[PDB]
Amino acid sequence: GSTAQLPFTPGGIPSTMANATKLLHKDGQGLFDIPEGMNRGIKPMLKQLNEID
Amino acid sequence: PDYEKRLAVLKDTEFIDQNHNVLLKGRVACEINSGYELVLTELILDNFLGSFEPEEIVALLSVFVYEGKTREEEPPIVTPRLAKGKQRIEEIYKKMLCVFNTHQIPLTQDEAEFLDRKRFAMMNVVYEWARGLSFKEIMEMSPEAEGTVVRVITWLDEICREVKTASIIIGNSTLHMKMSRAQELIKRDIVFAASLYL
Amino acid sequence: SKVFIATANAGKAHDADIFSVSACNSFTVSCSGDGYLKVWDNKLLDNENPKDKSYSHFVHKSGLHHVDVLQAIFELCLVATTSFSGDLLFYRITRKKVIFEKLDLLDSDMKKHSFWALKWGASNSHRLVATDVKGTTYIWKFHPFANWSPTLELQGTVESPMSQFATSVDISERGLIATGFNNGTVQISELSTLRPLYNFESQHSMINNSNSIRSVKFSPQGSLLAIAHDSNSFGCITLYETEFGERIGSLSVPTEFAHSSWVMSLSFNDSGETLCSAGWDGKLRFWDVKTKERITTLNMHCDDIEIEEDILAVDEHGDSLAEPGVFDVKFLKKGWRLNESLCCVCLDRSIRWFREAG
Amino acid sequence: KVFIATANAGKAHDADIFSVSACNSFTVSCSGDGYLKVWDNKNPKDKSYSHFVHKSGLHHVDVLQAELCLVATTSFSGDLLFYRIFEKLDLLDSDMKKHSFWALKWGASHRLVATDVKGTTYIWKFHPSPTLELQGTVESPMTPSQFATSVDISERGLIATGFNNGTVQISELSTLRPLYNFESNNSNSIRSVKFSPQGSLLAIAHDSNSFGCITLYETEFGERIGSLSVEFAHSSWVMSLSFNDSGETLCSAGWDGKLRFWDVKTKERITTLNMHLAVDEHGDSLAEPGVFDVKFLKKGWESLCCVCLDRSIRWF
Amino acid sequence: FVAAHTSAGKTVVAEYAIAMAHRNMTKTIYTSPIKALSNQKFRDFKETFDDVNIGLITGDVQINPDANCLIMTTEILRSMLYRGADLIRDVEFVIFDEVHYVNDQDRGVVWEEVIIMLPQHVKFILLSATVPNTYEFANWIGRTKQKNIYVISTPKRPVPLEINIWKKELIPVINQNSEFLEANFRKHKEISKKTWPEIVNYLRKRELLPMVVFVFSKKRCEEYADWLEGINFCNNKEKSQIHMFIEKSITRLKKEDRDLPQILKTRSLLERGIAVHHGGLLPIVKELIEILFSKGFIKVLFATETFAMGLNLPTRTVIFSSIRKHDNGLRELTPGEFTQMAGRAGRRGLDSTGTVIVMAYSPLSIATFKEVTMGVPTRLQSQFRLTYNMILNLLRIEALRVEEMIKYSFSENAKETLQPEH
Amino acid sequence: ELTAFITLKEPQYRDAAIFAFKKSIQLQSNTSETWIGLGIATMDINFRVSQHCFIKATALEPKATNTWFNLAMLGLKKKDTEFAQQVLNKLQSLAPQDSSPWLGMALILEEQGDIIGSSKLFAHSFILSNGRSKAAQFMYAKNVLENHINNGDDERDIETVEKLTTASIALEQFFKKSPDSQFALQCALLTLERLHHYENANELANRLIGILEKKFQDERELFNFAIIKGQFARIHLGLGNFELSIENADLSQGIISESKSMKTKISNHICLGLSYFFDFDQTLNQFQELLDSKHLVVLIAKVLYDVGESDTKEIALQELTEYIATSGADLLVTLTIAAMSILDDKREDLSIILEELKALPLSKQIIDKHKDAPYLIEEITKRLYRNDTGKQVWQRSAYFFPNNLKVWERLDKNIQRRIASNGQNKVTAEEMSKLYCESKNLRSIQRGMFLCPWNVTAVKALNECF
Amino acid sequence: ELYQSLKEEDRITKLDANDIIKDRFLRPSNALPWSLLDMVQDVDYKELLKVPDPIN
RNA sequence: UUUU
Repeated sequence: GSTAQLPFTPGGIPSTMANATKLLHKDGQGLFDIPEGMNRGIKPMLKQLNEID
Repeated sequence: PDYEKRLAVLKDTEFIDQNHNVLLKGRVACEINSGYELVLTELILDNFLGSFEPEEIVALLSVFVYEGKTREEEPPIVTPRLAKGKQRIEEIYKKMLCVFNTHQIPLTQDEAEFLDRKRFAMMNVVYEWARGLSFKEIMEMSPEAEGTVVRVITWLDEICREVKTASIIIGNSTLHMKMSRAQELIKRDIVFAASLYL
Repeated sequence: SKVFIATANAGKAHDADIFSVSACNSFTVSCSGDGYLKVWDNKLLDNENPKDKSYSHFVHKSGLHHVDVLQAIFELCLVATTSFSGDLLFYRITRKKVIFEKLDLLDSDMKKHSFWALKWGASNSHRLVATDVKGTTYIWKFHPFANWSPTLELQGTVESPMSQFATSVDISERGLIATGFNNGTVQISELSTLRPLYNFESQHSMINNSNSIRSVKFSPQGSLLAIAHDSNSFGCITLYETEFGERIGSLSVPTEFAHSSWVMSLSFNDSGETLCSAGWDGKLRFWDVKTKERITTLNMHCDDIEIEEDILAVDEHGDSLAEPGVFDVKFLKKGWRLNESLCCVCLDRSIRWFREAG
Repeated sequence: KVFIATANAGKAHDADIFSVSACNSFTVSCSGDGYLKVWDNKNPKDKSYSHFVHKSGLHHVDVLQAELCLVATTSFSGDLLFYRIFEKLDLLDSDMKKHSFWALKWGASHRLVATDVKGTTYIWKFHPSPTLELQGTVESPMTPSQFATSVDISERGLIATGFNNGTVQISELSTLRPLYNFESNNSNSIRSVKFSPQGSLLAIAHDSNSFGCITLYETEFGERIGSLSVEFAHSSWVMSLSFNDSGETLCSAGWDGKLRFWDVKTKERITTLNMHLAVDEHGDSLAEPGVFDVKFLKKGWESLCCVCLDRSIRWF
Repeated sequence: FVAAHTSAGKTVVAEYAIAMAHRNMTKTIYTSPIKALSNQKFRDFKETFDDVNIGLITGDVQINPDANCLIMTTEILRSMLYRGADLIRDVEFVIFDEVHYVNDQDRGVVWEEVIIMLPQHVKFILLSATVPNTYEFANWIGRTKQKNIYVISTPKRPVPLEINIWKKELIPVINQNSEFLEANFRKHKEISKKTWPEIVNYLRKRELLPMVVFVFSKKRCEEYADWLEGINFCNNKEKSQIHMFIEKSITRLKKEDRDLPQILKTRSLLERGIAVHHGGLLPIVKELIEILFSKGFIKVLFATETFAMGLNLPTRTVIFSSIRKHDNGLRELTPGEFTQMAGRAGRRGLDSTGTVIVMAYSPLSIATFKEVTMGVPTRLQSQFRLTYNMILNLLRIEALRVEEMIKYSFSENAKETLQPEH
Repeated sequence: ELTAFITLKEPQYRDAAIFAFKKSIQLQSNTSETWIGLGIATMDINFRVSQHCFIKATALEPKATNTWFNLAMLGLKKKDTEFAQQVLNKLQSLAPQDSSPWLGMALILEEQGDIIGSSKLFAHSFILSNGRSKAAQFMYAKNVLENHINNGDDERDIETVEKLTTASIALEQFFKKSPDSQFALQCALLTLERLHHYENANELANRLIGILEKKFQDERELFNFAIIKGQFARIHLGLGNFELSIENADLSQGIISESKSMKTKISNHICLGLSYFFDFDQTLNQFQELLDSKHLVVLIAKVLYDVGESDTKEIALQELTEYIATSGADLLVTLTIAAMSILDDKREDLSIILEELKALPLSKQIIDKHKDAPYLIEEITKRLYRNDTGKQVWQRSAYFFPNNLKVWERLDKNIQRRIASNGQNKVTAEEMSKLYCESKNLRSIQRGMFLCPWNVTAVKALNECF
Repeated sequence: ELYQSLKEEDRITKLDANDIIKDRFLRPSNALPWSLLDMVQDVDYKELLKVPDPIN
């Protein structure tokens, strides 16, 4: 095997879309602007209605 | 509580960040399955070993596989770069030990007594084995028995494999070539002779 | 394909350099520059000296450098060899001593050519291929019966693509012929038609003329071709794909090169998954064909000889033979000598046998 | 400390004089013409004698005295010949005579050390009916091997070998085991290695890219203690080194025709003697090619001897 | 889960599991924590089975990778599990051997992490020596993996043992029914370079050979072996056979390797029926000695603890030169270690009883003797430990929380008050 | 539709892709690949919507590393270097075995101005790719070519030749997938002309010339055509087709005769002169008279001397002496003058040449690895004096440089055979076979003939053995 | 011509200026060295991406 | 001063 592979799930040991993006900073006009784990977006130098769950 | 203290230690030395995500150093340390991942990662992470030879690297890496329990006095180092590597490893371990004792993590017998035992006493033997000397001279100069020397070299093979993988992760081609060359250099003769059961 | 154990050995086997070796189910045959042909019985016992089960025959005063053996089921066993003067000589082996019968199979007009390389093609009629110093390849069909009455029938010739020295030749089980030349060019032609198919050149550069093909081998499946060639004091191996004629890759190790000095011979195992190469630097290396990565390495010393009186540490001039170069290497099928086997010949006039663990 | 010219003899040899040596009675010098000349120590041309050894020339020579007087020399054919001062001896075996030898040194049981062209060092033991018996051998540290250019042996039992790639290996004489290993178009060939007569000090005549460097190491620890400079000691290659009886001053001969004397304790220069640093623009010495070898002579024979490119031998 | 004395027949269960998995056309994995038993197990299984393939996987070598039964160590299996090896797809049984084996300074005894990380379709066959702590670990495995575990424990021994004490006398102190005798102990209480010749002469006269002497010192083994000069145990035919075997075995080595001092000394002792086994030997020498002992050409052997865990040690007698062993200082032998070492003193079908002798050079106290010989067996302990590598790997595999894996480890007196979001 | 739009680069496919992606998202919004595709589709129109789509795709499927690379490349598209660097650092911490993060880091470093780190990262990306990326191969070949054009290298350097060979192999594999690429074809021609692979260069140059001819009315097109024609004339000159080389050189010179142009002019002059020399001496003389660097002068002097005229020889001597008096003293010019004087047999200058050759500085002796100065010194000494005092320079050379082969080639042949063996020196099969055959033994002659059966001397020696 | 001659104990074989100078110092070549080559030679972000795979 |  390799470290690029994931292990098979062990045995015995223990609104998904809505719960996935609950902590994403939604900017004005209703759109995500900051990736998770970061603190900024890109600074250059209909899509909102798509909330169909 | 031990898990929390180890998380604090891993975050302190920049292995993982405040969100408990694995950084580059932690990613490299994931490969090292031996007992000293942090010190080995700190050793091979920068360009310290960029002027060493494959024989010198494989000789220096023997500190991590030799228990260091011996009575005979250490002879002088056979190469100045080996002395430099000894000093670097000692200072890295002192810094790491201070960081460990800051967070009051209990230490095993081997981890606490690392710098007290003569753990650099097989660098000359491994060096001369990698140069091409036969087992007779090696035994005439070694401070241990045949089994200990065979065990040390056998474990050094796997250490070389792990360092090859870590170097592939880091992005150091020269280290990868040196480790492959050393692996081919030390794997020969009676030390790696095939078993009588095969 | 990862552990090899020495089995039997023989030192000072010949009076000069042992240039080639070949094997069949019954025995192993070797040639040398002293002009003798030696037969080593494959079916040995425990703790039996191989020099006790050996049979020699004098062939030519000039010396021999190529040999091949054909065994097929009436049981016929043929040996063909080439001498330094340029003759092609055929012998029939019969058994419990061993009898050598010289066969006159070539006509008068075919005895004026100087041959270098040769190879047997077994039926799956048997065929023989050979190369000329002028750069030509000859194709023969062997008919044993008309009652024993052997004849060699000429099928055709293949001319050189460019003329250069033809140094190596091989024939596959699917009906292909590969010829190597001294400038690094390899030609592949069809057996049933004698028409060339592919022509690829394997040179790293053409600044200097130190490129030369030393060995060409076909995979046991026949879908792959391996080439050993020089690169101005280095040894290189390149893999090609024979169905469409395209470069696959190269075998290399830190020492872009496969060996440190020169690659003399190549060999595939029974399944075609492992390749072995022999080097002038005194090493045998084993490679994985799919991953193109080195697996193992064997080292040759003059001190490997079991009998201490047959150890040749130095030659007649005083030069050291502590790590001698390997001339030729051969894989042996399972059951010839449980698992596969291996044989090689070196500069210290020794012949050595190995066994695969498992 | 000053030195005054004492005697001179021009056109001593027909070809280049490559090495010089002396004892309490005689001074010997070899050349490329195949002659070795013995000069009386008590003009010196009227007290000189010549003998023919080999037609290929000679490049090394040494003298052993202990009433015994023996001379060993090496030829450009790889030969190694002995003479009892002139009576040619036969001490080498038939199979050992097939080797090729480059450098030698008499280690005053007596010892003889020699190097080969393949990087191998041979150690013998002389037994006066004279015989030799091989004590052992030392192989090349590196693979592939290199040319073994220099060799020396100390009174305390140490052997130093220098190679053409810049590597110096220190090995013992009791057990023949290695002790140290230093690795100091460019050239880095080790031209000369010397042991201080008293103490623990090794001087190595290093090579730069057309420059001469001298570096000092100390034994029993293998630590570099510095280098002599005026970090180049000469404007051209440094050919040979020499200590005196006390061991406090070290004389160096260079390819620039100058003899610079140094102080061991202070690592500072003392005086310069010109046989006949300035660099024009590339690294070329402004001076002319000079000295091949130098040798101190102790009191009662202090003096020194010098062989130059001008085919003359000079005493001071 | 099987817990029984060694040589009671625990390998029959493993062989039946291998054959049963072969019938279903699935695979089996055999693991051990000692790297010197993989080769012995490989040879033994390849000799035992026909039409079933056997393979061996180690750090570098691979033998028959596409086999039916693969042999490795537990660290190799753990690395495979963490790296998602495709080999585990077809594995039906995993066999854990030498579960009771405990050693603090050995980072290769990791079998609880292996149990935690195994998939749902894999069943277990755990084998160990007799321990008083079986049900807790079996219950933890059953609860954690949600598999039905059955506990088989057997104290019966195929060959009974006797315990004796050696001045030119052999006084039996414990009979075959484990009944301590005090009259003979008191009689013993009433009553060097010449000890071992005398012991060997007495045993040869009584015909209780071969023997194994357990010495807890590498140098003392060789000193005692050298103190046996003048004694011989072989005739010309056996000496020739041993010479031929060694000559054929060391063929794989160079000439300078065959001339090593240990090989010369080992051959010199071996051609007389004597041998030494400890951890300071070259591996090939140890293999040669073990094979020659198995074939039956060796009558006297001096061995350390490295021989107690070995596979084939058929001996009529076992001798204890001492009861204390250095581990952090000199320490008396635990009852478990003594039981494990002394249980090898019987041969099934060739012996009627097992002889075990304790050497008294001044008498020995009764309290320590009874504690060492007749004592409560050592409990089964948990060797699970937290390492930076495991934490980093589990943080890299963002699908399994480290706290959850921590809370599912074994712990004596764990809190049964966990209500997850209840 | 997205694949078609990427390959053909036409607006009408982007709108169809957007339509299909929006309809699929309406039917089911739980899938991540749809958001990835929608982000890629609008990556050029509105970067905010693309960033939103990439972030949502990361949220839905967080074990996918292609979203992070897409977001980093989008950041690089709008010239935000630090954002891309942070994303690439995270990606490297997440998927080290991938080759895309290394390529992105190398691009950022190359833009910043670093050279060594950029080369190291490009090499790592190429090695990790294992033939699966065209961009990695192209970037690696371009980097290798950019580092070895005016770096002052010699053919004897093994590493440079191996780098060029690897670049050529990478470019062949690249051409198997994307032919008709002008920049890659130019780089391939530059590498092949330097590896002396003239037939492959001929084929690739024919393809490139056809492409440029089809593509053409402007000015830069004519200049690029002239440069390509100059290189193509060089390829014919190296291939042995002198007439075609002359024709191409004339055509290229015609269009750039009234103007980077200096290099083409020099190349055209060299090619025309060398083509005419191989035999109209008048045109060659005129073209070489039409023409520092120490190499053009040596080549011109060689050609003019080989012409065979007194005026040509005088011109060559005058030019060499002018270079010596202007730019100082060097080894090659002095050796050429010495060879010309020795061949012409001029006694007056021979003594001065011998003195100058014997008065060489040590630096020139270190540079001379072939030992030409001792050879010429011995030749002049033997011719002038008819004595045997010329071996002394060989003895001194063997003293100073004892590991060389040419010094021992004269003194002792056993030394030369032993020095060249076992890898102590790098030696080819022809030289080793010659060394073996010079032992006069039958075994050695057989071994040398085995190593090189096309060697005349080995066959002759074996025949003479009997 | 020599192999035809070959067609018809370690024995010892019986086998024993201006051209060299002309060939080594004054012979021009049509293959340009690297020095002359140095004197005369003159040296989309959406295509780096991966399009996702189809779904069945 | 066993074991790795």
